[PDB]
Amino acid sequence: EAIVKNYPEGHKAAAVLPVLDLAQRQNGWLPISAMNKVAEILQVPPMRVYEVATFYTMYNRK
Amino acid sequence: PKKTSFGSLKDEDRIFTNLYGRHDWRLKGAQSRGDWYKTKEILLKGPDWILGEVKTSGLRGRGGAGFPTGLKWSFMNKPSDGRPKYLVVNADEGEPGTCKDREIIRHDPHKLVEGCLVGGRAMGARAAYIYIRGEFYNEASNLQVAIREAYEAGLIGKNACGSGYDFDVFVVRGAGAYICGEETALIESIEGKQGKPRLKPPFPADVGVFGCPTTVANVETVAVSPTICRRGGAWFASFGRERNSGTKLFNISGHVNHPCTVEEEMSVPLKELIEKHAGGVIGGWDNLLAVIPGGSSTPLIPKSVCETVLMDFDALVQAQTGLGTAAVIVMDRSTDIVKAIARLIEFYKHESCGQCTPCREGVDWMNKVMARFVKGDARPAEIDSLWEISKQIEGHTICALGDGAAWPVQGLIRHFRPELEERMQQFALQHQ
Amino acid sequence: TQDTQLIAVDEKLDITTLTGVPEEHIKTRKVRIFVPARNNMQSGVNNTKKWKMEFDTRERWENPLMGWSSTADPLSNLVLTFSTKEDAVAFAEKNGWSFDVEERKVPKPKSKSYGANFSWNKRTRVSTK
Ligand SMILES: Cc1cc2nc3c(=O)[nH]c(=O)nc-3n(C[C@H](O)[C@H](O)[C@H](O)COP(=O)(O)O)c2cc1C
Ligand code: SF4
Repeated sequence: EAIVKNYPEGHKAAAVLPVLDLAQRQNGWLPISAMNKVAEILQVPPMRVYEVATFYTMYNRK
Repeated sequence: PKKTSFGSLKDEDRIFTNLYGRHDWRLKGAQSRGDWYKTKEILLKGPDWILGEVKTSGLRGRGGAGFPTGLKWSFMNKPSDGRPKYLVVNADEGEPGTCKDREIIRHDPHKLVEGCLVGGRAMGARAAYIYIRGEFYNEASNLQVAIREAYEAGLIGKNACGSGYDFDVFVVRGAGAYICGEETALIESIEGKQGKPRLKPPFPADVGVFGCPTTVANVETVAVSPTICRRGGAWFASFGRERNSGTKLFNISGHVNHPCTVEEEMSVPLKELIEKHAGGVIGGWDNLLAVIPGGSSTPLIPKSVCETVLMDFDALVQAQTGLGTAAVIVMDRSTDIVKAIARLIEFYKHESCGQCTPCREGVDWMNKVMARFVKGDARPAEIDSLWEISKQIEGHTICALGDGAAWPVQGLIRHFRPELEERMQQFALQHQ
Repeated sequence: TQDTQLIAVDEKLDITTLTGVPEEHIKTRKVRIFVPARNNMQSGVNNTKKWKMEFDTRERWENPLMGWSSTADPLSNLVLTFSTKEDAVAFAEKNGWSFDVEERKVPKPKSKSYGANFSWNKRTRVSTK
């Protein structure tokens, strides 16, 4: 919630990277369920979260 | 009257006085070191005066390209059409050899915060977005501690410094991409997409992050500004030569007795830097093989060129290289230069975002070719092909990563073709 | 305009009796005058520039021996090309072929803006690139 309010209304897809990083810092890595959870929380398409997961090398998809 | 040897900067005229973190980096220490001094007056002088002093200083981009800062920041002087305006400080620091931004964000973070305030006021921006690389977790946390103190002291936020200006500073960590140092790729990484750069004819000053007018600036460019506005602008211009003005942070790494980060007056001879600050190359200056002057994108120069070169944009452009980020990576004569340049090309292959055909396919192609060049498994008629392929990537990509991959190859082919052909002939002799 | 013994003639040119075409393949045929559509598989527009005259397709059956496609239509493959619609209709009229001609369909001009992909408050903003 604190992360989401850092960006203007109508542009909260700008929080995919830090929310995914929080998912990784809690779980340890990113199972596909975490990607789907982030997509649900930000109402972005899951494929958009998949792209960010597979593009940035700091995301542990294993 | 005029200077002819631009070196031996004193401690008094050094901007980043807490460069080694030997003094307090928090607000109390930063204030005693001159920070956040009369910032209300600097803001009240107005954006026009701040931009005028940034132009007077002749300051250029400290994150590579080196575009003049005052002119770039003035693209935001236009009136508002309803959309917000943002300052986006670039703290990605992905360039190999470069670790200068890392040193400000953790040992002088209040410099960065107050530079954000002064610049954003100059561009008339409501908030600053500092995009730091995700690998700098401790530096990002130090920066956010500094931001918290600036907020609690009333220097940022509502009625910032007593000027009536409302300014916010948000830190947004990266997630492991070097392409996210590129300004528009950084913008789109802030917006929660893949870090792919945008086509430029829509400029960030019109359509930037969230589609709003933005200026993307390097950490050092932003951080020097409060000292630029508070010290005179003419004072900054009295350092270095014309055009390329001021002082710069230098990262000396590689085959050096004392690899270090130092602040030296601009237009300093590379020799003076390497010997006085870095302690010289191991084995002495006779043992010098190349030196890469401005980070991995800038092509190497040989010892002959590096013998009497000056460290500024124009002097290094004369030497068929660039100043880049002022990250000098020196190599002694015990170095496989083909292996080093192949390693750099491999880095660029690993960092290509894959969006556009020339970078995506050609940098991979050049990595494949350069890997062979280390073994000698090639014919000498492939060197000219490598040159032509690099020129096919250069000037044909969306962003400058293709250019910064093609340039190390060209700088290797330009000064070390005999070594490449010697390796190829040795391989031909071993494998009949 | 020249000494050729200019003789008055009607402006309904009819060369059907001189073409040698059998009478069945004049009155009963129906030609189509059109600019061919762009093949949607490619984005090249170089085949949509000239006017075409094609005859109506007749029966093709299967050859009992080999299973080939047989025909009794001499005009199954006849395709004429023209620079303008007017030339095609004049050629069809003097040859006595009933025709239907359709207007050339060209792409309408479109407003392309790369900067729209990053709109601050419009739906034209893209979620991926
Ligand atoms: C591949 C690539 C990586 C870059 N990385 C950085 C970086 O880490 N830090 C930076 O300040 N500029 C970086 N830049 C340069 C920026 O795109 C931009 O030109 C600069 O930040 C503008 O601010 P300045 O004029 O103050 O340098 C990079 C450029 C490219 C093409
Ligand atoms: S040059 Fe490389 S990194 Fe830059 S946009 Fe093209 S493919 Fe991506």
